[PDB]
Amino acid sequence: GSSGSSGESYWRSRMIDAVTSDEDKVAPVYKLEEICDLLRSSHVSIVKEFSEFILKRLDNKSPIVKQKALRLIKYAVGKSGSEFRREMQRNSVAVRNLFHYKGHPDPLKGDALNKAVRETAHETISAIFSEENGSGPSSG
Repeated sequence: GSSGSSGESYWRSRMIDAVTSDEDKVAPVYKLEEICDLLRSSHVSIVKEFSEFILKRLDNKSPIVKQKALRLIKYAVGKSGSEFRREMQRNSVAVRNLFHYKGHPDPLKGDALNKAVRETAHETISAIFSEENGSGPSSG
């Protein structure tokens, strides 16, 4: 239009970083939903941008950073829109690649940091390839 495809920003990455930061502590929900808010408020050219910042977090070298994305993703997948859900489907392999993540143990937390990744990825795929009212007739 006036504004068009012309609509990138660097700041949107900072929101994903804020909720994926490198500590044994977790982000509150309200910081997650801000990302979900922007993507509804924003065009496809912005979903593209955002989705990569979220996805490339599974490609990041820490237990924590990954698990944090796996709490964020599903929450936004079931809120944002058509564009965003399929952009997660384009890049879902990275999440899937964590179903059996291990890496190395902690002196106190033991396996818990890496295990927290390894389970949460399943729930994430349960949202990436969610179906519109797709349970109900499911049994077991």
